[PDB]
Amino acid sequence: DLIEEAASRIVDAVIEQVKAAGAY
Amino acid sequence: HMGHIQIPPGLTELLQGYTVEVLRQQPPDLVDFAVEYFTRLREARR
Amino acid sequence: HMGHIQIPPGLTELLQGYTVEVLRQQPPDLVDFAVEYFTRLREARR
Repeated sequence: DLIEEAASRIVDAVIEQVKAAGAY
Repeated sequence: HMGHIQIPPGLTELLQGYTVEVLRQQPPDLVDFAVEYFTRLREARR
Repeated sequence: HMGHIQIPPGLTELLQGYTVEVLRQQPPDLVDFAVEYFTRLREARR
């Protein structure tokens, strides 16, 4: 459904920080 | 470096699930629904 | 007139605040933490 697309991008934003916190 | 770790995964599959529950049931108040889901997660296994 | 399906805003803004404290506090288990955060939010709404 469309939720699998909007929920897949929303996660990409949260992980962009939790994973980018132990590097930069 | 053998001593520089601080970013355990797992928050991804967890948050995404919330996106499929809130969109499936579409509750009136997410604040309360939020405490309902996670709180029940404590009884899923550990 | 032109119908379709969309998503309510606020979900991302909510997890964003949670994603922050999760790193600042760096708790051992996020499950119990997630329940302690949303559950405490209710105290704010009267």
